[PDB]
Amino acid sequence: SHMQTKIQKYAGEAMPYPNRTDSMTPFYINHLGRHGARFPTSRKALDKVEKVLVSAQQENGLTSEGMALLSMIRRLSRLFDGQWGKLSKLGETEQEGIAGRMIRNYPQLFSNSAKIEAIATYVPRSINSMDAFLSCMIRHNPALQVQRSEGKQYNHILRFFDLNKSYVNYKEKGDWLPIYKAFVHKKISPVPIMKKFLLNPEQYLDKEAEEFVMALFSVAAILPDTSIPLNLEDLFTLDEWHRYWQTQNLRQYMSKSSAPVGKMLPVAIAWPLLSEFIRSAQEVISGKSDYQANFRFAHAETVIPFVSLMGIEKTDVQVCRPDSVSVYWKDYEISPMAANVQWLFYRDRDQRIWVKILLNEEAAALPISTACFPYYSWEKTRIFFNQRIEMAKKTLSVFN
Repeated sequence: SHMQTKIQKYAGEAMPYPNRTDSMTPFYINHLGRHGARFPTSRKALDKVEKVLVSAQQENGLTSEGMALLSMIRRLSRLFDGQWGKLSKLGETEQEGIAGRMIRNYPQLFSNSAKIEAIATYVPRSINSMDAFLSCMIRHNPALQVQRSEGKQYNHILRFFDLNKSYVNYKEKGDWLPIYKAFVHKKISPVPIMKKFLLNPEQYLDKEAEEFVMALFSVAAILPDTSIPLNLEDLFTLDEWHRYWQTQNLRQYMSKSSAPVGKMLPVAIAWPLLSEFIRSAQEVISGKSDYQANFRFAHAETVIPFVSLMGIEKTDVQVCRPDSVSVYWKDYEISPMAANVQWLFYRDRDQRIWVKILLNEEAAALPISTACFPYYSWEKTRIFFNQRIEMAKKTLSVFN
C-alpha cells in the first residue's frame, strides 16, 4: 500500500532499512554502513509522554483512547528499560540481508581465501552490527580471512562529528536552531492529535502541546525498529506524519548536511573518511594491499555528511528556503536504519578501472560524466573526490 509505505518513510532516519532483492564481477568493495535498527537512544520523549498522560489521569482528563495510550506507554517504559541504544533483532537481520545479497551478487569476490577487513566505532550497536554482518560472511565462506577491530582509534574517520569543535558548537548552539523552532511552530498542529487522548485539549499551552505531540511521534517512529509487537503508527494520519517528518527532516538537513545556514561545515568534517576511502581503494588497485573488501560500521552522523561530501546527486543540495527542503532532500532516502554506501570496483578487458556507487544498494549518480551509467571512470571519480576534499579543508579553515 502506497499510504503505509509513505507513513514508514515519514519515520525519517528511524525508517527501517527498505526491502531489497537479490541481483560483471567487482574485484574490490569499499563500504560504510550505519548500525541496524535500534532502540531509542534517549528516554526523554517517552518520559514526557508518560508524564503528561499520568497528570491527565490524576485529573480524570483522559479519553478512552488516552487511557489505552497510557497503558501502552507504561508497557513501553518497562520494555525499553535497560535496552536504550541497543541493536534489535531486526537490526541484526538487516545486516544479514545486506551481507547476504552482497555474497550472492558477487560470489567470486568472497570465494576461496578472500581477505576482508571490518572496523566499527566503540558504540555497541555498531560493533554488534559489524558482528551480525561478519557472522553472515563467515557462515557463507568459513575460509575467508577476517580482520576485525573497533574503538576510539577510529574516531577521526568514523566519529569526526565529535572531534571538530566548530561543528560541535554549531550542532549545539548554531544559527539553525531558531529556523528549526519556527518551522516546528508552523508545521505541527497539536490539537487534532491531542483531542484523541485528552479531554479539553484546548486548555494546553501551545508549547507544551507541541512538545507532547513531538515526543509521541518520536516514540511511534522508533517502535518499528525494536522488534516489539506493538504499534503506535496508526494513531496518526498520513498528513500528520508528513508534517512531523518535514520538521525532523529539516532538523537533520540543517544540523548535519548541506543547508546554507551551516555553510557546508557539517559536510566538510567528513573529509578524513573520504580520504581513507580513496587510500584503501588505491592500495588495492596497485597491489600494495590484497583485501577483497573493507567494511566500516558507524552512524547516521557518519553516513549523511559522507554522502553529501561525495556529492551524490540530491544529497548535497544547498536549499535556500527552509520550507522547500523536504522537496529536494529526503533523509529517509539517505540514512534509514542500516543505511550503507558501497563502492564496487571493476576492471574491464582493457584493464581500465570503473567504480559503481551504491547508496542503500541502489545506483547513485555523481555530477560528472560517464558513457556507461552506473559505472564511472575511477580516474575521473578520484579526481572529483579529491577536489571535494580540498574544498572541505578550505571550508574548515574559514571556521578555525
